[PDB]
Amino acid sequence: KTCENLADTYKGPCFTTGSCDDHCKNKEHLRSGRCRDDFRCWCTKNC
Repeated sequence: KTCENLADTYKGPCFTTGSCDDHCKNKEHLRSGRCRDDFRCWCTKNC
């Protein structure tokens, strides 16, 4: 029951999920962040 959208202010590949995770929480103000195989960050959010 969670939604997951692209981190918009995240330009670049995910080299460390921790960084991406941090980004989705701080910058996107969401729940967490998970990196895709395509290296882009999809931020898991609550809905």
